[PDB]
Amino acid sequence: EPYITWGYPNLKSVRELIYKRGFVKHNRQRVPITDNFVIERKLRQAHQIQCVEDLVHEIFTVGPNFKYASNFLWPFKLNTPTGGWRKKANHYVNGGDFGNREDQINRLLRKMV
Amino acid sequence: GIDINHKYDRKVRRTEPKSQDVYLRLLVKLYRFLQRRTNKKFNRIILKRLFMSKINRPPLSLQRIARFFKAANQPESTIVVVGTVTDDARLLVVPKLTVCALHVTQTARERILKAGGEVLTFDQLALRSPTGKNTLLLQGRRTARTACKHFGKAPGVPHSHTRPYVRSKGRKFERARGRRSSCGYKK
Amino acid sequence: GHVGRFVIWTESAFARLNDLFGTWKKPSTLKKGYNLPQPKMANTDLSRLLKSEEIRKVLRDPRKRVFRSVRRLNPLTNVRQLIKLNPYAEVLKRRAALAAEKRTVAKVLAKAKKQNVELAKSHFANVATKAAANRAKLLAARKKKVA
Amino acid sequence: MSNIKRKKTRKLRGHVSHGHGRIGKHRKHPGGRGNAGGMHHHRINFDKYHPGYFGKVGMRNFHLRRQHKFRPEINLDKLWSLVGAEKFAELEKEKSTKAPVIDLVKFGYYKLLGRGHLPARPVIVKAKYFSKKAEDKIKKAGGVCLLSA
Amino acid sequence: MTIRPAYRPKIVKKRTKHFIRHQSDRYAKLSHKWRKPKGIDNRVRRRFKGQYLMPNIGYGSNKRTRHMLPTGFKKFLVHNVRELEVLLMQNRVYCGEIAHGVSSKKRKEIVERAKQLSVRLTNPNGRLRSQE
Amino acid sequence: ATSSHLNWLIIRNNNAFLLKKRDVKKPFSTEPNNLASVSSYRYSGIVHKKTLGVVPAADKKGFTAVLKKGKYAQRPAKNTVRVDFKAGPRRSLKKLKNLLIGSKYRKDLTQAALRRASAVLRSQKPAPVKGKKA
RNA sequence: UUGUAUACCUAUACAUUACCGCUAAAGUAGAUGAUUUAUAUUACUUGUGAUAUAAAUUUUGAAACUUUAGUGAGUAGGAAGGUACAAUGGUAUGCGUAGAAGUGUUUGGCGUAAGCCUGCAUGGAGCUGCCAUUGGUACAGAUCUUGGUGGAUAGUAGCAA
RNA sequence: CAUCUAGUAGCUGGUUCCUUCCGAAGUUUCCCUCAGGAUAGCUGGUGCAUAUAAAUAAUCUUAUCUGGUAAAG
RNA sequence: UGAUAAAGUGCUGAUAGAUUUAUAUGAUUACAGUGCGUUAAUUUUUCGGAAUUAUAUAAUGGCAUAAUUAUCAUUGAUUUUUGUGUUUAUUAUAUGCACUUGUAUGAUUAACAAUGCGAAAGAUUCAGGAUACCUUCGGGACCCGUCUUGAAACACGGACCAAGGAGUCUAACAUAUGUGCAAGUUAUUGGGAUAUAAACCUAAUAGCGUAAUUAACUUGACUAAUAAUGGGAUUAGUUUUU
RNA sequence: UAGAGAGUUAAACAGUACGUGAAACUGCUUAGAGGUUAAGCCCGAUGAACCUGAAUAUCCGUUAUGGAAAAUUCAUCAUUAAAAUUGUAAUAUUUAAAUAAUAUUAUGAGAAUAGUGUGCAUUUUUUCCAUAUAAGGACAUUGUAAUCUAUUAGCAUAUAC
Repeated sequence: EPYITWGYPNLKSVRELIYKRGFVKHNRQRVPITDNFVIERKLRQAHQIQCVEDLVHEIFTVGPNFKYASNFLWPFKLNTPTGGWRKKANHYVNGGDFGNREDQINRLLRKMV
Repeated sequence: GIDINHKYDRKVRRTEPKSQDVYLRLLVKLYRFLQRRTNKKFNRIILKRLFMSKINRPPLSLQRIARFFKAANQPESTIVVVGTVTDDARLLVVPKLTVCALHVTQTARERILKAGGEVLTFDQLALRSPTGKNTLLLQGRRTARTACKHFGKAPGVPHSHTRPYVRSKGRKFERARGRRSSCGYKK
Repeated sequence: GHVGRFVIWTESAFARLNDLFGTWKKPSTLKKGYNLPQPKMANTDLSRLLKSEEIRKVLRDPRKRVFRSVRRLNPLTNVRQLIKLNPYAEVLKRRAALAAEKRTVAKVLAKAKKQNVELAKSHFANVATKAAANRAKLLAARKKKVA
Repeated sequence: MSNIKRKKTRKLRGHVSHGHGRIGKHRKHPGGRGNAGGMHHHRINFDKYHPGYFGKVGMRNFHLRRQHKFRPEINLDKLWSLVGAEKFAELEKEKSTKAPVIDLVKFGYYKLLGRGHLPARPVIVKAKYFSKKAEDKIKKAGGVCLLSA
Repeated sequence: MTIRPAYRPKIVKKRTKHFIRHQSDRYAKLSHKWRKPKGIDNRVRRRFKGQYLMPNIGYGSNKRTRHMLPTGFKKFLVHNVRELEVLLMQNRVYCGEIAHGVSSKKRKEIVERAKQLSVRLTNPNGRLRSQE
Repeated sequence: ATSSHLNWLIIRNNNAFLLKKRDVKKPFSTEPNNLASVSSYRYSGIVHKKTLGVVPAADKKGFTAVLKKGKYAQRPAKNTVRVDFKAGPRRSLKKLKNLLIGSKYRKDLTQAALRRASAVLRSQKPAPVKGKKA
């Protein structure tokens, strides 16, 4: 908990992180997106994911191939917020940062995406 | 900051022989072409075993090659030894065999040839079987080395049986306290 | 330690190389027990071997296009990378921009009821043309009920 | 004759300690000299790795003579390689024309042991000493062992 | 001038200065040429601020323009006239520099033969004797 | 012993013509039939008979007198003239670089020889061109 | 001082990008009329294919080129590659009284770096690149060794029984 | 005085080129052992066996067993 | 009224950067756009103009039920697989031929314009340069080697220079890698043959290995002429083989 | 003693610290500066000095024209004499049957080399120069304008709750 913040993403935050920041893992290498063939060539024979909005679907509405839809991604190497942080070593509910922000993870992803 | 890249991040295989023999590296030139362009794991075993040392390519007998060749439904295959093929004088009748080896021994050459079958090199094999069809891929027993019996010694356990390093043989040479229950203990 | 010295034989020094070193069938006469060393490669021409139609008929393909293929474009300030990754972005991006162009006309009409000048081309081409292209959808209710 | 270019004296130039630490760096003999002291501070090193060091298991042969326990031995395992190369199978026509009179004291061998898996042909072996199983598998194929020096 | 390389690149040098051995200013027995400091407390080696920098390999030159002279070319030592003719086919990528111990008598053939083959030399008009 | 791929590995790091030159990692070799002096594999001395050598002149400063391929019909044990067969185009620049791309109906070393010939003709061009410089 | 508010400033951290390395993965080796590409004749499908005639690129130190990703603290210590010195065996149809080794230097450079090449000045007879094999092989320290030198100091040291 | 004698030293001191990569230990047992070893651990090197699941292995959830410290008395 | 959320919502003004030797050994690939294109109505500013409606097929919504599946609470509401019309909306496919200074240039940075001519020998213009310095200024900045838990230390050494100066040789073993031969192997004590302390040839031995165990005396590794340890398990490969 | 001038010498920077002549350490010259951790140092600039590198022909084209020269196998071809290549055939050799490879012969098509000639340029072939389109275009250094990545700030066209 004290090394982490989390919360509950919008649909807009699912899209903007996969559109702008979404990279993907191709035989242990990190491959950007740039087209639908990077998603389709690895998740269409087994799973049924060919588009980007496929990958946005079974992550947002947590579908039966969520295990693959989110381990396909690389970890989202986010920027730093604009305006920065609040304290980083108090809880969100104390005076702000770590732990569950819970709907205010959206406002913070606008700064980082 | 990120985590955390000790080992064996750098893998410790071989990617080349350690060997300045030109006839051996011409076979590496074939078999990188053969492995890359026919993706058979036959040709990747031949390539990876062509890199190896003198240990890890142990010899193989003329009697162990005649006796792996009682593989059923295989009357016409080739014996592939990335290694040497030694003569066995405990084998009284050599069968009719097709042998591909790096070194076939000289007296193993005549007993294969007077039978008579084939000694081939690994480029007479690349033409006959570019994908390793009709092949018996055989190696020698690695840990038949004497050096392997000395790995490794620390008495207390009834597994041990692991061969101490000792200059001569006989009593007076490491046979009393720890070997013998009337001298200290048995190990 | 280097091979290739220019060597001149005589003929009775060339007759004796089959006695000193052996032959490829028999052993030597003068080096008792010596056989000639066997190579690891008999054919040894990698140029003939790589042609070679025993080898060449089993190989895969050189499949040839090389994939340099890098830059990640941003599909939130691009549109030609957003309409490539997600078609149906185009559909609603048009469907809202066409409705946004229709909200404009209802505003500049309802404002200009205090001026109501034209009806021609200058500040009312993007207004009064589409205000009278609702006669072009008078047809769609009238002439399309013949089916 | 050895390299030094590959030795590590040539890579430790010039780092201060030469492989050996700041702390307990190379001194002359900090455990003693040689195999001492095997029962005290090198006890563990001598058992393990060398058990049976330190004691006495006995019978003192003042003047051993190794020309007494000489006895070069030979299994049944080989035994047919001694007789020449084509008679191996020139007798398996089938035609039992031949038990080969083998004399191992002319081949340098003195005992015939029996590890074997021997073929079904008769032989006439002449060793000095016998294994019991040697003479039980050669009699099982119609052979002898002429007990000769 | 003479035959400039093969649509030349713009050379970016990571730093132009060189590397100076620590405390080599204090002593006239220390050359400036870089020795790595091994000492247990050494503030250069432990990379404290304000000190003289150490050569790591982030300083290494672009691989395109490594060993390129300012004039575009890599360098090729020339020792006699037949060695210059090796540059008949490399004059879009190489200079030529006459070896310091080539005499004035023989440097005259080399600067002659390198206008024909169009080799750009790095030291023309050296060891002349610009007289007859 | 017969192959060129064997022959090269016996020479690829020490021969009389290898020129290691201190920094740009391996471009040079000085054997008389190279066409692009590099030590590559078969831009090389002996290839056993596709050793193509474009040279001047013989009559300097005439033309590109090409030492050609020496091919099969002597052994390739070499000359007192026996193995080498030496034909030399002249008259132009455009009508002898076409009668050297035409003497080589087979294409691999051609364009190293069409650049070594086009640079020998340039190398004796200053006897007509680049005049008195007033 | 206590409780808050916005707005800024600030790392070698984080993001993107350029470049170095290291790591890990992948590609490429028909040269004989081999592969393409642009035209120019015919079988024909409408169109493509084939023969023919019109220009090039490619003998990738197969230890080489090409492609993509990540990554980077370090004493003791280990390991790879690289660089200085001297030799021996080969080698460069090497260099040199038309000036070798050495030294000097705001000559110009190259190399991440050890170091290297170069001009000029002095110098006067020898020396260097490559492949191998080497060795009495690289110095700042050791109250190191030998030699030379500086301050202190031209002296309030002093040369006064 | 010269030699044996370059006597020995678990002790002090010094130990000579660059870059790249990986990266410790002050603990175990035993020793006339406590300024020191040998030993195991930690380190590196070198491989090897398995690359156009249902192999397993490591912090949580579940199931179960264990525990006598905080608290309680 | 405000707050939260969403829609390339849209617009504006900036900053920094722009690999790319498109073959010193693989198509400039496909997409998309612009230029001549049977019509016929319906409008439009009236200009080479411009808009609309009319063509099939495939969907998808909104609506009206009829089924069906299954659940917060059930007066009902939500939901899965459907069905068909009622219907009213929206997307997709049906753009061939030739041409052109319209995307990924398959890490794109590419254009218009100004300055300045690389003079026969030698100027000049623009940009750059801790060359060894000097000048100027702001930030940084303790003295190294060492033993140490910790050194700038009021710990020790070092005034300065040049030359010299410290992990070797050997015996024995081990592992590893190289190489040769391989039930072997190694001539190296000698002897020959000569060409020169080398190189060459070679007898008979011997070492190590191929057989061990036991204090010693004894004894000594199964009927594989055909079972790699016999058997089992885990098993890469093999015209295997279905 | 010596200094200065001569003189010998290839040279006395070779005259008995007699080859070379380094560093430490400084006398003199020359050039800036000086109360600013004691100096020295690092980074980024700076004044002065010095130094280094840098256009090879068009837009929306390695142009139409027009001129000039010369090979005299080429000129397009035809003809001849050779020298090899490639691909057939055959014989002797290895590896005895084919297979391969090596010589020694022959064969064909296509090229290339030197010789002659509707022709020497018969309108072509080689080899040079002024003449159009949008410019001195190319080069470097700038300014501009647009694109793409990463990023900063600012406005407000509507919907939902």
